[PDB]
Amino acid sequence: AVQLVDSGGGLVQAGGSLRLSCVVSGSIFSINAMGWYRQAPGKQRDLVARISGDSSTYYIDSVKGRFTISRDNAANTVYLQMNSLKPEDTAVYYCAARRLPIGDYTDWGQGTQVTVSS
Amino acid sequence: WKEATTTLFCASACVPTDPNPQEVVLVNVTENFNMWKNDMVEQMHEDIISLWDQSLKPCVKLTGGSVITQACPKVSFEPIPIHYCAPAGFAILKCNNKTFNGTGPCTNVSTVQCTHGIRPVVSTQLLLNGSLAEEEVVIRSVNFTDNAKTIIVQLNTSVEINCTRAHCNISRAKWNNTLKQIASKLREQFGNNKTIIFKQSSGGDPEIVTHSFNCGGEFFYCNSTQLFNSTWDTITLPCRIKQIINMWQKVIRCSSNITGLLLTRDGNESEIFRPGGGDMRDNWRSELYKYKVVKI
Ligand SMILES: *[C@@H]1O[C@H](CO)[C@@H](O)[C@H](O)[C@H]1NC(C)=O
Ligand SMILES: *[C@@H]1O[C@H](CO)[C@@H](O)[C@H](O)[C@H]1NC(C)=O
Ligand SMILES: *[C@@H]1O[C@H](CO)[C@@H](O)[C@H](O)[C@H]1NC(C)=O
Ligand SMILES: *[C@@H]1O[C@H](CO)[C@@H](O)[C@H](O)[C@H]1NC(C)=O
Ligand SMILES: *[C@@H]1O[C@H](CO)[C@@H](O)[C@H](O)[C@H]1NC(C)=O
Ligand SMILES: *[C@@H]1O[C@H](CO)[C@@H](O)[C@H](O)[C@H]1NC(C)=O
Ligand SMILES: *[C@@H]1O[C@H](CO)[C@@H](O)[C@H](O)[C@H]1NC(C)=O
Ligand SMILES: *[C@@H]1O[C@H](CO)[C@@H](O)[C@H](O)[C@H]1NC(C)=O
Ligand SMILES: *[C@@H]1O[C@H](CO)[C@@H](O)[C@H](O)[C@H]1NC(C)=O
Repeated sequence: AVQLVDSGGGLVQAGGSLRLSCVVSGSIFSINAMGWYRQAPGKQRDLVARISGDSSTYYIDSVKGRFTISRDNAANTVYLQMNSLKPEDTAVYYCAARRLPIGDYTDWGQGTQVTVSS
Repeated sequence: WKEATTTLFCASACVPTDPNPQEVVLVNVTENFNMWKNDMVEQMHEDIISLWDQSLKPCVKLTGGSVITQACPKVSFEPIPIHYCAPAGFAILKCNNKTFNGTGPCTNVSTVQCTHGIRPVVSTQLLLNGSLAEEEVVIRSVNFTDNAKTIIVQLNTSVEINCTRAHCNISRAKWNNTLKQIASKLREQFGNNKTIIFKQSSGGDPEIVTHSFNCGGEFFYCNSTQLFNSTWDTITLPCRIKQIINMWQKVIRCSSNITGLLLTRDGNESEIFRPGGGDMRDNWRSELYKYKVVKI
């Protein structure tokens, strides 16, 4: 199987930057796409960003220009750099990975809390 | 006789079976089924993930402190029917009500040692090469009042989808009649005067807003917008072939039967429905709904 660990979330102020890390371990050589979902208490999930095996990416319109997803091969990590953070970014973020060639994600992390004040 | 979870074995690695099976209806017996808490779905999801991982195993080489992408013979034929079979001390109950909604008591229940030949087909939005429903179209959900809970649709007339490389082809007449059937079935559960609206998926990631599948060893993503643009000569769906690349390792035509759908409801006087789901446990659950495992 696969184990994902989310980290990086915390308290920052509006206009600050954060760097969430998703560390990957186990039978990881079948992952063809990872991503970041976020959920705030009382709302539905939100796929905010995703990277594929061919290094193509997707971002929702709310984060286009402020967020960047990238891959660290030497560390088996996936980074989500969050810039120009807004109060509307406060939620629990989970990293996810897909081990099937298509469909929704198959593996999920424990989540990390991102909060920002104004 | 009680409900239980256990590891079924498989049959066609897997063990031989069916030189002559035997179905047996248990007379005067009604049994409660719940397709949404059926651990057979979890077992089959795990088995399919392991199937894909094993199919990818020969494309890697363990040289030095890493795994490298290698040879990879492309045409790796995946879908052959498998049967899940109860081990000693267990038995698989099978519902036979042709309009069973999956959650409730089946009055006509038979007993089997193995399920039917299930085709593990990985696809999104559309359910292909699956089983058909007798007489009527069936819709199934844990809670129709609860939107974002996936809606599994089983047709009775399959629709031919002929794809080549890169597009797919569906007849407008057959699909029109199919959509009319689905619309009436949804009117039954959501309101008679309520109007049904079919619109494109409400996501964003092009990996989930399309109908994706495996067509002859290559993976196709097809824009299915022409199918969900209705309110209640030949449709050519544009497609792109995407190459699956495993992130962490170091450096054409096919015809199918559309037999089902996966929908999600919005959330007025109307109801909007959009192709959704994505989770393959609902793909397998669309076929394992009429089964359950019990301990004797
Ligand atoms: C099934 O129900 C009928 C009711 O008419 C009963 O007469 C019959 O004995 C039942 N079958 C068995 C095997 O008990
Ligand atoms: C119960 O289902 C079996 C399997 O299709 C069928 O042969 C039988 O006629 C059914 N019984 C009733 C009463 O519908
Ligand atoms: C399925 O049909 C049975 C038979 O009436 C019913 O008891 C059950 O509530 C139905 N399931 C639903 C409505 O989710
Ligand atoms: C398929 O089911 C619908 C009910 O939704 C019915 O009107 C139609 O006649 C059925 N088709 C066939 C070929 O039996
Ligand atoms: C279905 O969801 C509604 C809320 O939309 C709730 O009131 C109802 O109790 C739910 N029913 C079941 C069986 O979960
Ligand atoms: C697919 O091909 C079969 C025969 O090859 C034909 O009967 C069917 O109408 C075709 N469907 C489309 C959409 O072209
Ligand atoms: C297709 O369905 C529409 C309703 O959405 C209907 O008006 C039209 O007559 C149908 N076409 C055929 C050929 O049945
Ligand atoms: C599909 O085509 C329609 C119309 O050209 C367009 O609005 C939609 O964005 C397309 N979807 C994809 C996934 O290409
Ligand atoms: C459906 O089955 C046909 C033949 O049985 C096969 O050629 C086709 O690839 C299958 N489609 C999928 C999506 O597996």
